[PDB]
Amino acid sequence: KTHVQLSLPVLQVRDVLVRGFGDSVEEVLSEARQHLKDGTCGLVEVEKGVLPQLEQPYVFIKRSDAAPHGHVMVELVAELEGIQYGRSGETLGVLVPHVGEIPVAYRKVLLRK
Repeated sequence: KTHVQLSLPVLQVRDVLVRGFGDSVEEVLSEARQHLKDGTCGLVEVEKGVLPQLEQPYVFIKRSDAAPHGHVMVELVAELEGIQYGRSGETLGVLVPHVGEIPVAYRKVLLRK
């Protein structure tokens, strides 16, 4: 399918144990997509002071359109040293590996895959 319904655990930034997906824009988009397929991806909501506590390159989920079955349609955009790779809508959050951190909420998304 071109889209997959996922329910992403929303993590507090200070709980996150693995603070990024890797070392290059291509690697972090690859690993983010793998962890989204495997159910091992968390979401951190972006506010003042969050991104400097995480590792670049960043992977964002961004709104791709204006929400089937309560799932916002999203796509992936990476960022490194102030340059973005992809073009999309409003940020819903930054993706990180999930390794058993307790979430505060879930974010229902329809991921363009």
